[PDB]
Amino acid sequence: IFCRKQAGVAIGRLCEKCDGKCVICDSYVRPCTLVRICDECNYGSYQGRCVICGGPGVSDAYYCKECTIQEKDRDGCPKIV
Amino acid sequence: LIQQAMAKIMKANPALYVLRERIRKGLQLYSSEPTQNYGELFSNQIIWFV
Amino acid sequence: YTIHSQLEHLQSKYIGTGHADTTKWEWLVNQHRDSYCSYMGHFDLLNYFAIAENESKARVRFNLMEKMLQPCGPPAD
Amino acid sequence: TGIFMHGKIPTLKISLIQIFRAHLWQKIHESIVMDLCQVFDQELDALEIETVQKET
Amino acid sequence: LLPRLTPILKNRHEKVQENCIDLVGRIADRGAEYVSAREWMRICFELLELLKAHKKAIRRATVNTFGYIAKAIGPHDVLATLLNNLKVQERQNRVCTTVAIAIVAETCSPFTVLPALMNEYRVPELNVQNGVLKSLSFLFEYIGE
Amino acid sequence: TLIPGGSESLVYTTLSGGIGILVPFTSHEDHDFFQHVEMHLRSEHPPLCGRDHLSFRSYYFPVKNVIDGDLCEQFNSMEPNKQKNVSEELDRTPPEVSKKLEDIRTRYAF
Amino acid sequence: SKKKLRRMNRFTVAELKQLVARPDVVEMHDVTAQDPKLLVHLKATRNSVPVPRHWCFKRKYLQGKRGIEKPPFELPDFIKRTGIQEMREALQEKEEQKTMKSKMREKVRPKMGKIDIDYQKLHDAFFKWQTKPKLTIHGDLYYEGKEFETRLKEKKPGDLSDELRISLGMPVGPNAHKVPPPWLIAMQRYGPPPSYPNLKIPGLNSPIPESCSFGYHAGGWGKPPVDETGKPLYGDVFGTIDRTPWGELE
Ligand SMILES: [Zn+2]
Ligand SMILES: [Zn+2]
Ligand SMILES: [Zn+2]
Repeated sequence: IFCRKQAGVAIGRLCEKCDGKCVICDSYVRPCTLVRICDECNYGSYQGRCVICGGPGVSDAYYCKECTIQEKDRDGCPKIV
Repeated sequence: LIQQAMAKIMKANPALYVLRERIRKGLQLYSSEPTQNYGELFSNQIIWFV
Repeated sequence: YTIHSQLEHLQSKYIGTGHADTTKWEWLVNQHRDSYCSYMGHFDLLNYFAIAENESKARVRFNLMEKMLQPCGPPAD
Repeated sequence: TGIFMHGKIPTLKISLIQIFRAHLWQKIHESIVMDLCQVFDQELDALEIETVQKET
Repeated sequence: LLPRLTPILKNRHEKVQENCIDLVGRIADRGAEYVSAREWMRICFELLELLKAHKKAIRRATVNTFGYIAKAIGPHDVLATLLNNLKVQERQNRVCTTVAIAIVAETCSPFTVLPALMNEYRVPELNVQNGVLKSLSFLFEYIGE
Repeated sequence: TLIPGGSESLVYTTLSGGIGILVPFTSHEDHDFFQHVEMHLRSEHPPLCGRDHLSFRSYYFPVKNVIDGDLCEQFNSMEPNKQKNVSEELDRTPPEVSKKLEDIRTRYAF
Repeated sequence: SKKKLRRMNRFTVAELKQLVARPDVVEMHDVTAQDPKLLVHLKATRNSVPVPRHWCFKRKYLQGKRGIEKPPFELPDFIKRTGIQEMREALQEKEEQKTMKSKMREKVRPKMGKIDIDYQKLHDAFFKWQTKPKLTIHGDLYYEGKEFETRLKEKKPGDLSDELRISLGMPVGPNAHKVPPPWLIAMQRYGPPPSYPNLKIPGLNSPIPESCSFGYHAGGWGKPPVDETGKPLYGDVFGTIDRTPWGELE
């Protein structure tokens, strides 16, 4: 399930369990570009969380270079709410 | 050098292993052996700490 | 199928997409509108038409945006 | 093999034969000597060894 | 120095491991000939089980040094030791050896490794046929053009 | 062919006042050179207006066997830091690059 | 009901084929389109590419490739002659013979550098003898059972095979020209077949194939069939720029 309400300028973050993988491609490598999320899945208790685990925002969700070659990173906040 | 080499080749080498295993299977011998300590340690059994 | 909630949200997201039942009329009319939006956007096909007919850029884009409303005939039934 | 018998104890000879089947005596010789060559192959540096020669 | 460093690579801690593998990577890059092929081979066999650390910085560093060792020594022995790892199970060290194969092929040109990969695509096991396919994935991404 | 003894060429003349030429390559050394020049240039000096260069030149059908002389010729107007970075990837000196850039127009056009 | 009314709303395959402007396309998949006039205009457009075979089938895509014995894979030439393949075959046979014991031993007292990788042999394979394989152009989807398919619509007469020549009594190879087959004999005798009257037989209604021989024994061309006035049976049984590419790199 996806948020997909369109993108913004607020970076996303990763818990430490979820540390390292891309958001969709589920890679572990060659991350190129930073993730951005929507205000609605940006506010409040959802500030600085794990887009996947829900855990605390510590490490930065990133985008596997394949995902940027196919521009699957131009859709917005992909938060599994 | 060879002291090391001997004391470890006697233990490690796979050829010697195939030997020892055919010996055992000819005898049909088996080991039933599987695999704080200080409750066992201060015993009348001497055990040294190095 | 929550994928589908998102996917007919995608149909609601991108005017011009399709699904397995889509009709020749919706298909070709959507491609026709897109053709118009790009004749307007690209500063040079506008000169091509402006010059092909003897009209002028205001005339050209006014026609185009009028046509944008029922470009490919009246609807299907 | 390199086993000497001093007679004929046929049961014992059968066991000992079935134990060293498939040229296992020479195979043991080869594995041991290979391992020794490898140890030298590694510690050439400390050993002042330019070359190690395994006579085929 | 380096003989003293090798017993530190077993220190199972992210910061000391990071800096140690950095220093050994410098040395193996520049010193290369000073160390012996056999040393590099043993160190290959030890890297093969850093690919299970719980921290991802370690694993990326490990893959990089497989690359450097392929540059110093030739590629063929390190590639042989990587396929045999593909035979393992548990996925996250299979996937990181498949990255490493891609990296070796990128540095030392891909014709050296493509025949061995392709030929290994014939061993009838699943995890390994999928290892071959995923490695070609990364390779064309690394190779790009 | 334009200038006397210059090798052959394709002149194309657009509908917006543009005029240009497509010019063959004689050596995989030239070819691979500019190939890498721009393959780095896209990555570290993208267009101003948001676009991607690969995708703009493959708008309708993908690119095939054409290098973007007008992206390559931008190395000049680049910045010393990046001029370095890229010409060092090429491990030639910014002199080597820029002269190999200019001369290829020299032997074909003006 | 609604389904019954629109099913009756549907038409005959002859209805379609007569209506349509291009009748080659019509199939019952189209006759079952909820818009068959569209469906058929589309399928008759230029350059478009039809659905795969196998949406009807009950078997999945290549489960039909399953049952028959299948060979594994045959390398490219320029890699067989680059001596990394043979390297790999040799290492394979070695380690399949060695006993569990020896694999553990090679991991331990390793055979370090058994075979150094060979350069310029590789780099010349991949950069000097690499060559275009056989590719299939736009449209020709691969389906299962393709190998079976009979192959037809070569109404041409000259089409001969080598097993055909052997099991018909004629020659195979460079002599497939200078060999008039045993059917060109009665072509010369009473004519070529009257549905291939647009076929000329070589040595019987066509001229001598390259360096043919006139004569009446086994191995010749015999009497090129002609009238009593001299005109052959048909045809002639005896027999009486700057393509340089513009942009190129040598
Ligand atoms: Zn991804
Ligand atoms: Zn959101
Ligand atoms: Zn998480």
